[PDB]
Amino acid sequence: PMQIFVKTLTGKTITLEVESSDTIDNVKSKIQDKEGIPPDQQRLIFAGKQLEDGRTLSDYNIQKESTLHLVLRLRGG
Amino acid sequence: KHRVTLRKATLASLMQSLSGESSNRVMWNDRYDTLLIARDPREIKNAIEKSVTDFGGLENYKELTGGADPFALMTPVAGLSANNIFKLMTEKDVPIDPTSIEYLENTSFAEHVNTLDSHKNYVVIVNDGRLGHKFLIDLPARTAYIIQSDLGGGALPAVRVEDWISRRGSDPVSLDELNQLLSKDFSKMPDDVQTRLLASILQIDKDPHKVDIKKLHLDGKLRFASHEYDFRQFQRNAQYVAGLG
Repeated sequence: PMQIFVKTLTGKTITLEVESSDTIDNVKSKIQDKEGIPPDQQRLIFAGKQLEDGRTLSDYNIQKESTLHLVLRLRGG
Repeated sequence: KHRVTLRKATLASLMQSLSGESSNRVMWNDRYDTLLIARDPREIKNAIEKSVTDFGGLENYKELTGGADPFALMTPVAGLSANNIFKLMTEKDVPIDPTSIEYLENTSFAEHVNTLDSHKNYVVIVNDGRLGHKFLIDLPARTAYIIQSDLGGGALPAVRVEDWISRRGSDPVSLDELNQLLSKDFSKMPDDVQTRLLASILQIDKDPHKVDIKKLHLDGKLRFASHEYDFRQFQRNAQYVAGLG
């Protein structure tokens, strides 16, 4: 059990019900369902670092009431 | 053959306005349940200011996002561009939410297009699970164009929307090739066939060596939906975005 928040650079928020054992992929895929972005096109950030597929939330020590960012832009200009 | 000139001048006008703070934030905003033209820049800017303040200020925020300043002039990833150019093209007076559109899965692109009225403009939103991509196919009143951008994590290399329109935006694409690519059989094709199809349709310089198929999800799902549009309406929406200054 657990709750996390996903925020975009726009200040748009969605709430996800999640377990520490859930994959980043699992998460990205739930973001695709709400924000309509292919997981491969997402820059999901926690505490400053990009979240990679094949890991879990616990691997990144994301805990209850945490916030992830969804950066929806190419790097640089 | 005089509308294609207008189509280019409209797309060029739109892409250039995006150097504008206001135009940049309104085009690529992510509120979908509202008419794109209803978007208020000042309001959108207050909501960013709100977010930043909420997180302790700009420096602290830029720490969380790993360097990303929410105020910067952005260029959209494939999903955000596709979703937003989709709205800008299809909307008149009722909000269209690309998040909540129903997609076709058990229908070939080839057999779907045959049902489409030729005297109408259509725009195809493609959600491609094989490439991890999402792009648009413009079907003017057959002729076909690609509108895309790409983060670059897949088989396709990173492309900024402004550059894609500028080099490949008014360059028609083979109907039949789109049928090959937008087939469930595409996953089965020979490596080089896949590579040239991707190169010809989605690579900026039509170059097979800029494509890496090893990065494809061979079991990913292809899904797409189309929607008619008034060219006048799209023009006008574009004018709103491009006129923010």
